[PDB]
Amino acid sequence: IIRGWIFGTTLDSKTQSLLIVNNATNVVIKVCEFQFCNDPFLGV
Amino acid sequence: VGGNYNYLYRLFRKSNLKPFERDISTEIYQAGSTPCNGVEGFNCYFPLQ
Amino acid sequence: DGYFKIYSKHTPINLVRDLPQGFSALEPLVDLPIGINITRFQTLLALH
Ligand SMILES: *[C@@H]1O[C@H](CO)[C@@H](O[C@@H]2O[C@H](CO)[C@@H](O)[C@H](O)[C@H]2NC(C)=O)[C@H](O)[C@H]1NC(C)=O
Ligand SMILES: *[C@@H]1O[C@H](CO)[C@@H](O)[C@H](O)[C@H]1NC(C)=O
Repeated sequence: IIRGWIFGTTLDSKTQSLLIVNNATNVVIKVCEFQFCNDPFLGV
Repeated sequence: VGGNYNYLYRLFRKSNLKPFERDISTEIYQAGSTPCNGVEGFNCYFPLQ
Repeated sequence: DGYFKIYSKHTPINLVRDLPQGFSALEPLVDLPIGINITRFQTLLALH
């Protein structure tokens, strides 16, 4: 039920933000200028 | 001959960068008391040069 | 110092009402070279 975490400053596209997702058999760590939605969740 | 303009540098920022930290944001500096929320001019400068 | 360090540990537990009253030492996992000013964070949850 718990996949990963996001680490940022404003959690929008203005500044860069980290993001970790626990792939089923991998890891998807990426630090980009993500425009995070107000309710982040990983859907399957 | 044209003095390539693709090489830029941050001339304005609101703090001092920490070691090995990268800043890529392009928000307009609010230099003076003017809000500077959107557009530029007077006391609103584009951070990069 | 511009480095994001993650340590981790997995332990088998039985009483789940709270964290166990034991002693497990987390071991280093990653030392990623990421330069950002991390101030806030949020947890991801799977939504099937
Ligand atoms: C480190 O990141 C923090 C988080 O944004 C920055 O803190 C801001 O600092 C400015 C300084 O002018 C304050 O006006 C803001 O209120 C602060 N934001 C807060 C408290 O959420 C800080 O500037 C960053 N520093 C570097 C060197 O990147
Ligand atoms: C809720 O709904 C949409 C559906 O496309 C989802 O992608 C989006 O992240 C959510 N919208 C928000 C949090 O504003």
